[PDB]
Amino acid sequence: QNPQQLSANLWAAVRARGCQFLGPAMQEEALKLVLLALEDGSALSRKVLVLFVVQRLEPRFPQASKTSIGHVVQLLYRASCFKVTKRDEDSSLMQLKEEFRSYEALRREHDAQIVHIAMEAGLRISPEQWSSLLYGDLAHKSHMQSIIDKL
RNA sequence: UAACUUCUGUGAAGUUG
Repeated sequence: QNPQQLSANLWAAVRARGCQFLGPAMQEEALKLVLLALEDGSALSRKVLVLFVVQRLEPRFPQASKTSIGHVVQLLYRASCFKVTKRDEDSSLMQLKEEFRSYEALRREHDAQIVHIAMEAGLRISPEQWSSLLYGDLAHKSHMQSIIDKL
């Protein structure tokens, strides 16, 4: 496959899982807001986490909605980033696992989950293309290479 | 990379196009 087919097939696979990558700038800001809410160990319902993030992104990002931010939260959920507390007959509460309570750690797990989805879908994407896809530059090749090699 | 809505989702369904 050419780069364009790889990209389209990747986002199809991500979306098929109820997840979304919103673009490099917006995704970064969304993840920073998840941290802002959860880095201190607060236990939020999925609904309240999404509200926290959406409200802060809406001024800058017309893409921001409960739907689009929900997709980002789902990506982190699928990546096992949350300690989930079940409550009988009620909404579960979510905390960030202690190991993911910094941007570097959370972002790495996020990126690894998208690479994992690519692998699930049979897509072989170079570190160069990964850097472009997830960061909009070619400066994150070594980072993506590390993720690929640890997967 | 269809948008949105509901939902306790390693995910579902619905509305619109």
